Amino acid sequence: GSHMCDAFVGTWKLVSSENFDDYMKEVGVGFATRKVAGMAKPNMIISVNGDVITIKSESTFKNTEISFILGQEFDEVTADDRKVKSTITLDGGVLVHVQKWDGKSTTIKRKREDDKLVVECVMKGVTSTRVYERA
Ligand SMILES: O=S(=O)(Nc1cccc2nsnc12)c1cc(Cl)sc1Cl
Repeated sequence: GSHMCDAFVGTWKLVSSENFDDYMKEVGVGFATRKVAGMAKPNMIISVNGDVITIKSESTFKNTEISFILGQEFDEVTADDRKVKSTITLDGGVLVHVQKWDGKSTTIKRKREDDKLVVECVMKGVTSTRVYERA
């Protein structure tokens, strides 16, 4: 029957981005990767099988895939090749994804708003907003 993340499931295409270069700078991404990754128009493919959520992000730059159980820490290699420890939880209907590495932390929030999936990425004082629509 219906569950946790049903409204996230599907295939989503990036339609807008704001301040992603600044977010990537704050994270520590170098110039060439910022330029190529910032040009990308990834799709995001979200699926659920039991307790396991899978999020794939695919673009001309890279294809990434994470599978996880809410509240259970895992290893992630990010699109920019960081080796991070991640934990994803659901907080009042928002997927909250925290990445830890090198004594640093960033949080990515994914939420459904109208027909969009809105992604907010925060690294200290810098927020990037990325908006997806159904493919
Ligand atoms: O928007 S993303 O979800 N993923 C991607 C951004 C750009 C190019 C890509 N190719 S594959 N996945 C990609 C993203 C990557 C971070 Cl690093 S931070 C954060 Cl949000």
